[PDB]
Amino acid sequence: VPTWNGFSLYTDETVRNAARYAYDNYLGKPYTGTVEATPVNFGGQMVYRQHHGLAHTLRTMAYAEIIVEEARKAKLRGESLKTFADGRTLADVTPEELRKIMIAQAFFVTGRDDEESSKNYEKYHEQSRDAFLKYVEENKSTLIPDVFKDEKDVKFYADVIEDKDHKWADSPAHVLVNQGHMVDLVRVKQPPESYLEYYFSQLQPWIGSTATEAVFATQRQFFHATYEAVAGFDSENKEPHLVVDGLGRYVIGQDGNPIRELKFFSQKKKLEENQRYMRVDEYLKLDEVQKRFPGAGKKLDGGLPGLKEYQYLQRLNSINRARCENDVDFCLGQLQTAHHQTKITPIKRAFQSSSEKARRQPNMDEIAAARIVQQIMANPDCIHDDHVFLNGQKLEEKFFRDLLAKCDMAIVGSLLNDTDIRNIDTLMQHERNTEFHSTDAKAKPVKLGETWEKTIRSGGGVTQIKHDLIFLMQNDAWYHTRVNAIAQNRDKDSTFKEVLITALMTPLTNKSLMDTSRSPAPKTLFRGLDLSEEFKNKLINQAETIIANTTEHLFTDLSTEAFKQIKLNDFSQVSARTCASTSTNIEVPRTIFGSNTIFEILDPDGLLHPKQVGTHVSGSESEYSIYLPEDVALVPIKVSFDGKTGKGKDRHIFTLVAVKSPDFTPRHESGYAVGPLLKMQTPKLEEIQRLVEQAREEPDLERVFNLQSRVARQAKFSTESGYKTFLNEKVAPVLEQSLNGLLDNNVTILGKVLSAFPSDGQWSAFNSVEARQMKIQMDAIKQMVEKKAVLEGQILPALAQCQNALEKQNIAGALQALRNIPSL
Amino acid sequence: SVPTWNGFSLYTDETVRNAARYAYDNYLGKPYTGTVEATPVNFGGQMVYRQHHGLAHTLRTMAYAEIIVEEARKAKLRGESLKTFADGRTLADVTPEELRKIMIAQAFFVTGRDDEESSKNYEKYHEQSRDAFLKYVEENKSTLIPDVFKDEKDVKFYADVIEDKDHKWADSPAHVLVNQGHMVDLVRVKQPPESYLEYYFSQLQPWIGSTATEAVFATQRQFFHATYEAVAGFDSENKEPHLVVDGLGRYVIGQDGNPIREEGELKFFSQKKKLEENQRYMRVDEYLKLDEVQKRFPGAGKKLDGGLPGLKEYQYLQRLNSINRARCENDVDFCLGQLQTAHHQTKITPIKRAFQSSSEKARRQPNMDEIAAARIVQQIMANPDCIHDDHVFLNGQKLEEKFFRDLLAKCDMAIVGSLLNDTDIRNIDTLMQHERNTEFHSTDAKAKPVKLGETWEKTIRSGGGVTQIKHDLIFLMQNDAWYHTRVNAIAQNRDKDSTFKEVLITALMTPLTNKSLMDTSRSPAPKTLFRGLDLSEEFKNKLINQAETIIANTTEHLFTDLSTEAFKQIKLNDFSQVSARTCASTSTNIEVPRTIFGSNTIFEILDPDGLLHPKQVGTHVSGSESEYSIYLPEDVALVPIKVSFDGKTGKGKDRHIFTLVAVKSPDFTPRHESGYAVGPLLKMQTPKLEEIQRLVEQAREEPDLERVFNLQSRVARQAKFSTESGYKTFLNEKVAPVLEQSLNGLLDNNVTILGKVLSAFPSDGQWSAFNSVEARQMKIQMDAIKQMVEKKAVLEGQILPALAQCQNALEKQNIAGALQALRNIPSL
Amino acid sequence: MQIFVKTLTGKTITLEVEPSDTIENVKAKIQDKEGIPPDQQALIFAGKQLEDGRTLSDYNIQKESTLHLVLRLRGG
Amino acid sequence: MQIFVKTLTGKTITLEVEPSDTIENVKAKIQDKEGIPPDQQALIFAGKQLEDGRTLSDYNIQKESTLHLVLRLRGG
Ligand SMILES: NC(=O)c1ccc[n+]([C@@H]2O[C@H](COP(=O)([O-])OP(=O)(O)OC[C@H]3O[C@@H](n4cnc5c(N)ncnc54)[C@H](O)[C@@H]3O)[C@@H](O)[C@H]2O)c1
Ligand SMILES: NC(=O)c1ccc[n+]([C@@H]2O[C@H](COP(=O)([O-])OP(=O)(O)OC[C@H]3O[C@@H](n4cnc5c(N)ncnc54)[C@H](O)[C@@H]3O)[C@@H](O)[C@H]2O)c1
Ligand SMILES: Nc1ncnc2c1ncn2[C@@H]1O[C@H](COP(=O)(O)O)[C@@H](O)[C@H]1O
Ligand SMILES: Nc1ncnc2c1ncn2[C@@H]1O[C@H](COP(=O)(O)O)[C@@H](O)[C@H]1O
Repeated sequence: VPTWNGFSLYTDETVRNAARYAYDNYLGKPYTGTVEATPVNFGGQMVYRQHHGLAHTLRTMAYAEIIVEEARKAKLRGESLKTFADGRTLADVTPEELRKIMIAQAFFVTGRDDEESSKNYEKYHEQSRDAFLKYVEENKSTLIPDVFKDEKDVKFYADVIEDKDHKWADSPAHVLVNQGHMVDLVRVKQPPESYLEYYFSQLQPWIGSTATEAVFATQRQFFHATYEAVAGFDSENKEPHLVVDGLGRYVIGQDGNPIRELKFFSQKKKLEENQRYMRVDEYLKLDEVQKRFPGAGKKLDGGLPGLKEYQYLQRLNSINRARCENDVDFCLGQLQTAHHQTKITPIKRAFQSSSEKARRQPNMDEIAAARIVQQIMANPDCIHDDHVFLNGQKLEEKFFRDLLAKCDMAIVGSLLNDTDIRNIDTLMQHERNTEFHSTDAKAKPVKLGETWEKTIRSGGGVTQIKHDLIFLMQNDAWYHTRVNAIAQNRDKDSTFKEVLITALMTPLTNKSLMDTSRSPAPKTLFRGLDLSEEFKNKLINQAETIIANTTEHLFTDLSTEAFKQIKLNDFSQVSARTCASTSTNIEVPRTIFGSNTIFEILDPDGLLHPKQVGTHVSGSESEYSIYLPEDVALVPIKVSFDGKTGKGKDRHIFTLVAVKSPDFTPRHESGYAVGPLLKMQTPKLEEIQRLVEQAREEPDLERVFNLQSRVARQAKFSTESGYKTFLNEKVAPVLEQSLNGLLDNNVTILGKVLSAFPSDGQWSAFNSVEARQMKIQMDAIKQMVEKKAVLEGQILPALAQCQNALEKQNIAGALQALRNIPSL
Repeated sequence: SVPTWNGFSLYTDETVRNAARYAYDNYLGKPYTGTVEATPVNFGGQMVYRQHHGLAHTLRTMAYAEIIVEEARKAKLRGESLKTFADGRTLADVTPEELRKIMIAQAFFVTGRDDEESSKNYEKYHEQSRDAFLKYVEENKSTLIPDVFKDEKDVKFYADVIEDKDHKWADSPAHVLVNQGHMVDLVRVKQPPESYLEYYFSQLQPWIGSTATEAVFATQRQFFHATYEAVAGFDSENKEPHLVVDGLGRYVIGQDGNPIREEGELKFFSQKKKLEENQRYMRVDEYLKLDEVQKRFPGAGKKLDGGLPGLKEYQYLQRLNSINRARCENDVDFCLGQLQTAHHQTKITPIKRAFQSSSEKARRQPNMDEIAAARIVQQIMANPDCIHDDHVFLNGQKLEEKFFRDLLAKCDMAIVGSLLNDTDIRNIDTLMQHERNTEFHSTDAKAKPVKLGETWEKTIRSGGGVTQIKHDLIFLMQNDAWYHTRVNAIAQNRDKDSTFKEVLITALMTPLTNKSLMDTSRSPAPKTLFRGLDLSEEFKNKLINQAETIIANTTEHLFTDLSTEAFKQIKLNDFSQVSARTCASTSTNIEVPRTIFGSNTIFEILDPDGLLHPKQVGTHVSGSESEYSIYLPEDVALVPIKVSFDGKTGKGKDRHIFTLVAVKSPDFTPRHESGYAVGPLLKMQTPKLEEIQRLVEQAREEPDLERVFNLQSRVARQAKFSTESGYKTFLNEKVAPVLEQSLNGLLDNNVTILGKVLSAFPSDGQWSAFNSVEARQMKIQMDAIKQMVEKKAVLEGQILPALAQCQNALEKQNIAGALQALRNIPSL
Repeated sequence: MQIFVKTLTGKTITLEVEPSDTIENVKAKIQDKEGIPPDQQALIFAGKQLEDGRTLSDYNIQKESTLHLVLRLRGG
Repeated sequence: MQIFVKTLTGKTITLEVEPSDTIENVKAKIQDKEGIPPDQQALIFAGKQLEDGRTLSDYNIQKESTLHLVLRLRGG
């Protein structure tokens, strides 16, 4: 199956001119014959040829187009289509060949003088051929050979129009023109089931059942778009079956079964007792019919859903009907909108729907990541070359690539504030000489922080900073190429600082865009890429597989297969994870940057939330940034060859539709960001470990001994009597006791030797130099002993009791351990 | 060139005392048959016939001979040059045998007196004294000749000395000793004192030297006190007239104002001589200030108190009239006892003058490191699992060999033993079990190794209670040489090739043995002990030299204190160490070291001031070793006062007896750096505070924020569907806000938020309104959320700030604010 | 040597240069000919954006080559 | 062969022995003649204490040598 070139009934100029000429000179011209020569009227506008006029012709052309589309899809799925003499299938019809087909179709009915069917068939198609060749001759310049290769080409298609010998199945041209006109009949004819089943019989061999179902479903959408009534279909209808070839009937007679040679019966032949015609329902319940028609047991509603019978009939007599029958551009517009819609409704039929168009609210790890980015932003001193060191925890390259890979960085950006924006300048300071590397290895390294201050940053308030950041992204390829490559995890040889900067800047950039964009979101954007030939070929295969397994249907819903192949072949991630650059003007990616791949992104349901980049005066890039929501897929609906680049490479345009569904959500294990944040919130508690460090200080016994030795020198010869009775009995024993108390750290000894220390008035009894000197040293020893008995006898038992209450869930007793301290 | 004395003494030789007894029995104690002062007198009711020239006087003269020879020998050992006789000998060369003969002669020197006549009957009285001597020799010819006197011509030599025919008072050592022995006594009688003291000093001084002479006359005044004789003063500034004693004359100062000197030479003046007008006598004050007298007499400018120090003049006179005076004058044994005690004290008082004094006889109180060492010993004892082969590992510290050798070297292990208890004693059995096959080695290399613990269990230990253990330990010490020789060598830091375990056992069991001894000994401390040693000839001779230097540089004095030289020589030559640092074995019976063990060295250790604190070892039945153990105090030295040659051992080597006196002084204290034991104990007691560090480990545990966020989703999905009327308006109204606020509080660590959402959690009664399975499920979940919030609000909002402020208040020494921080915690 | 810079608005602007010229030079040229402030100019050749300071020869833009210029401004 | 053990109390004990006699045995002989239980006996020769188990010839005690005997008991 070859790749199409984007040729379409709705955009080719030659085919539209052919339709105008056919309309101008024939259709819409009062019938010169008898039968239904009388015009009819819609909303005040007159249509001369109601049934075989312009809308019918344009529909025939549209049917040929979708028949080729669905034929190609079916050959790509592996179906075996009916072959012609060449061995070709309808799938092998080329764009040029189809243009010739449709041009013939435009004249296929122009040769009618009235609406007579039974007779005048030969004559009317002779007149159609004469019209066709007149048109060819009068535009021979334009037409030949560019459209038609030569005069014999023209006679081939003229021969198909003449239809002398009814060679309906000779070639693709014969099949497409005749069955193109045939499919339109499936409107007027009652009863519906019989006719729909018959026309279905005749199309089915050439394109397959799936394709035929898609053709007739699209057909009813075309009827709606050109204001033609749409019948119902009832598998259980009890009217009699109509044998379409010969307008006959089937019977059963005596024998319970139906009469078989099935035996054809004319309607004029009247037969025996208790013999009756076969009904519609029993015809559709025969096995031969079920095996070739999936209509059994099914029913379809007539009219339009949501429309009252009065409202539907009112819409059918609108002036838009006459606009369709008289205005080529208007009718082609209607058909084009229907055709485009039939490529989207299967896609959304295949996945669960969502009523919320906005991004979800944050999950726990996005909140934690937002906090970690605010803290890094707040203190850039924590950024080293190797790793980030914040509140005693160490985050390396892997952690930040995990944030870029698992967090919605836009949702993260929605949790940052104007202070984080303002701190961009400080972080830049700190990274004044950090070198960024473009992904172009011939580009010089460019310091970051420096350049930011030198060339980018322009003063002002926070909004000005936001614009400056957005400008850095829009303008500095040495920055945005590294940043995008890292965010999408497709970078080579990046420094840690580059990874970190990307991790910090992606959410902050998203915040700047969200806060500053004022535009209502455009619904068509274009994104250009320069891909390798192999990668592009992979994307083409995946897109063609998705498209070939997305089909409309009447009776047999294959949504499950569309779901399966879309998840096998999705390439949404090529536009994900980063602030992706797009333009509303296809010429930005096609002509200015020379991309060989162009994504035409369609967002009719407004799910991409693009945001405006810079200003969009004439001559600007008309740039918007997309940060693809986690649950939106960009599903391909068309792949077209667009010519070649300035460098000679092939260029393709992928048309993608944004689709939001819980089915597209990724599954990520939680905790990657909450954990490190929790490690950061654990207290240093250094006053406690210095309480422990002072709780392990050895007592200064030397001081103690010194005082008792001095007490000894002065406690042996003092001519004054009471100073020595005081010295031996009241001071030396306290130094005894105390020295042993400190030595064994027995708190019982110390707690009561406290009471044995002499008072200041006891010491004041002696006014000598050494007596006061001693009282000061005794006081210091008393402070030592007391603090020691207080620590090991009161405070640390309290802290142990409190702790033991904490491991036992007894919080109130834990506080009681602190407040109800027992005295010594 | 001084031979070692053999222990001969006036106070222990039997021959000399027999001669004194005979002299008294026959002549001295008999009444005077002459005229002048023939009348007997009375002391306390007892009669003395010869008061001035009786028994006490004779015994004193002999005592003077002994001290004159002693000080002569000391003076030649110091390097002094003494006056020689014709043969070339000095008084220092007098032998014990010769001194015995001299003393026997001295005993009769006055027996021939008929009364106290001086000027008239000198020839007759000395002829009668000579006859008394020869009578005694004749009646005892059997015992005395030839063993004491070699023949009759020897005897006639000493009889000739007694006769004193030709006043040849300086012909021989016998002449000098007998005449000046009798002369030295002359002192008590004569006033003025200074003149007499100077003259006798001048006649002894050439023969023994000034140092020696000073020692003689000082000891002399001590003998006077011990025999109840009055002691005069001495005043260099006395203004009495000088008495020229040689001739009982005068020196005169004329009108001109100078002493009358001959053609120079002071010339003698009779006291009867006519005196020129305004001519005057030389006073004592002027005599002692002449240059010739100062060069030969150090009494100038000095003064001495009379009587006894500490005694009132009235009680001094009361003491002089005691009955003990008559005992001295009539009882040979009593008087020799008095003199012996005085003589012995004059060898101690110089020693104690040379060093700082000490008032307390007890061991000092424990220092820091002894207390710590005692604790480490109790801990090793209670938990012997800590003893390895190279070290002890106790409470996270590693004590190696030298730590325990440091304890052995720097601690008074007796003081340490005083800090142990009966359960450490009881724990000896456990220690011995742990050391069942630890092998001890005698210092005798011909002995085989013994296993310590095994021998303890199978041979030494006898059951019973603690006291029995103490006795068993003491018995191990007393009885097992493979143990005590190693232990002693290690304790004294003189061991070769000891194992770590031998050192440790020594360090542990020296204090434990001391405790056993102090706890069990009851005997009163003996004041003479004997310790025997088998020393090499090199080492013994070194000790002999050191002791003789010390003794020769310890002298009594009157005017010239040489204490500084005694201090210098004692500190150069002290060998107290060879008796230190261990539980040293001694006996009260000299025959134990001399005869049972055959020691060639015997220390006669004397402890008159009770400073050694010996303890009884074993039993003291007859035939036992009468053993006591001494652990020498750090500040007590055993100072030598005498060295005697005592004969030969059973193996033929020379045996010597060193007499040592224990002397306590701060000067003998050693200086040791503190901390050798205190340090490791303090490092053992640094507290492991695991309950505190698990309080902080609980303070750093992360809250389950994912659980609160998931719970918000469950409140939401359970909120979408109603159940109770109303239950989901309750969820939207009262629970989802609390979960939001809790999450926001936990996202930050704002304790204000968590503290107020704590009050915002709905009550149990509000939840009692709903009875669904999901309602009760959710109240369980909400309880868990509230517990989470509560632990963070209490720790971060109340407890941890309280501990931070408490810490800050103690780090500013504000203990009152420190407790204030814990008990004055405000509620949220 | 002469080169042409083409715009999105359609006009084709012709410039006189030689390879030793920088791009500072080229946007100054374009300003003199069209009144286009140089900080608004973004110049692209064969898909790559050209940087101030570096010369025309460095990017191998040779005679008769076509550069593309787009206006690029800060928002607000 | 005969040896004499001399005591502190003055007595001289004469024993007839043989060089291969142990010291246990010698103390047993002393017990038989003077009634002194061997557990109280401490025998010394030339300054050295003799140990049970070893023979008289082991200590080189020969004819008419003199040993010394002291009583040695535990306290209490
Ligand atoms: N349509 C557009 O691409 C477009 C539109 C308007 C403005 N711009 C401007 O272009 C610059 C940004 O250019 P950009 O967005 O083309 O660069 P961006 O970083 O996507 O990367 C450009 C090139 O990187 C490679 N690349 C990108 N994604 C890849 C993937 N998923 N797998 C493999 N290769 C991949 C391709 O070569 C791609 O052309 C800015 O000046 C921007 O304003 C571009
Ligand atoms: N030594 C005695 O007078 C004495 C008294 C009573 C009992 N004992 C008994 O003797 C045994 C104890 O014997 P000990 O006290 O001779 O053992 P010890 O360990 O004190 O000494 C044994 C030998 O070591 C040498 N020695 C000791 N100290 C020395 C030193 N400082 N420098 C050089 N050599 C030194 C000497 O040869 C000494 O005789 C026990 O049975 C004990 O009951 C001995
Ligand atoms: N089975 C068929 N296959 C192809 N074309 C058909 C078929 N039936 C009808 N047509 C086309 O429709 C016209 C027939 O209409 P009718 O004559 O009403 O059957 C013919 O002109 C054919 O062009
Ligand atoms: N200068 C002296 N040298 C030696 N002996 C003396 C001296 N003076 C006195 N004596 C002794 O004392 C006795 C004399 O007593 P008197 O005559 O009072 O001096 C004499 O026998 C001597 O034995």
